[PDB]
Amino acid sequence: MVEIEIEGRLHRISIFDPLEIILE
Amino acid sequence: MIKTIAFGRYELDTWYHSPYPEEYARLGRLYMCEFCLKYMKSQTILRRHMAKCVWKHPPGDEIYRKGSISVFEVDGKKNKIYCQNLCLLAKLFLDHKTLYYDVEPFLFYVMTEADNTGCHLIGYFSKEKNSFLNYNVSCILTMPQYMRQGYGKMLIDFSYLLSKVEEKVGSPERPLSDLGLISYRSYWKEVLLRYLHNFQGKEISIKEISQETAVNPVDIVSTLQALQMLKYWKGKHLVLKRQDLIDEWISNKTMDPSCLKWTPP
Ligand SMILES: CC(=O)SCCNC(=O)CCNC(=O)[C@H](O)C(C)(C)COP(=O)(O)OP(=O)(O)OC[C@H]1O[C@@H](n2cnc3c(N)ncnc32)[C@H](O)[C@@H]1OP(=O)(O)O
Ligand SMILES: [Zn+2]
Repeated sequence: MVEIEIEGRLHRISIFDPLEIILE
Repeated sequence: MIKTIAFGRYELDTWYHSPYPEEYARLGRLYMCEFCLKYMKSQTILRRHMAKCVWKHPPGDEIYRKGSISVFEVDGKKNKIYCQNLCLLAKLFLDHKTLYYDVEPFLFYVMTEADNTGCHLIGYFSKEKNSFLNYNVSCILTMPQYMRQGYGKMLIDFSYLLSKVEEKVGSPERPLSDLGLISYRSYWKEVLLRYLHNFQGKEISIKEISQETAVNPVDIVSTLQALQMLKYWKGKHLVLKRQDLIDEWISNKTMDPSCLKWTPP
């Protein structure tokens, strides 16, 4: 886990979970 | 106090005080052998020294060679005096270097450029032999004459290349100077955009990317965010593949891994 900010929001993300690579 | 140093054919302004003996530190100029890094008081002394000095490159072992571009691995226990001179030399261009005197626990990776007089110093990085924090660089520097030509990037790259080959992941020792941060961002962004360009799957873990680049997860996440590539959704995080950026990202200023010949010490 690791913490940061996105679009005015606090977030927390796994470094082991697969993240959907996405486009639009 | 020291404002300038003669280094080979260059005359370089210093940015910072560095703790040379006051015997030397009270002069304005300082005369360095570009090959063994002995410091001297005058041109005429330097000149006699160059007549006696047999060195045409750094001690240690040459573990990278691609034409005129080398890297040498120098052991601070085996070349205590050369490594100290190099730490002193570097403090002239760093705000803060943690260590000067005690170079025993370090390896020094000295990048050079060869011409018909010898292998000239472009820059270096230092590495703890055994870092509790898994830092793969302690201090890194490209010499003033060589700054902004892509060398620092090759150096950084080469640090993570040693990391791959040791099967470790690494990061530079905190804190980063501002030029250090600018340089590591540019590197990391590039590693990331390269990775995604070649990756074809629908998902990755930060860890997979770290295992492949030897870059530290927090450094990856940190760069994704700088790139505004981390998005949020439903209740999960996504990586946004910015093609504008990848195609933005597409002079022999690269480190070629087939030109490494190395066993971890
Ligand atoms: C953990 C540590 O050791 S932190 C301490 C780092 N060391 C220092 O601060 C010592 C002084 N600094 C240095 O020696 C150098 O600035 C280094 C080693 C950090 C970088 O060396 P360079 O050879 O100039 O870097 P290089 O030419 O590869 O460029 C790296 C990137 O930084 C950018 N850059 C370099 N210098 C500057 C600058 N002065 N201003 C803005 N950008 C710069 C370049 O544009 C390039 O990025 P880009 O590709 O995105 O265009
Ligand atoms: Zn010499």
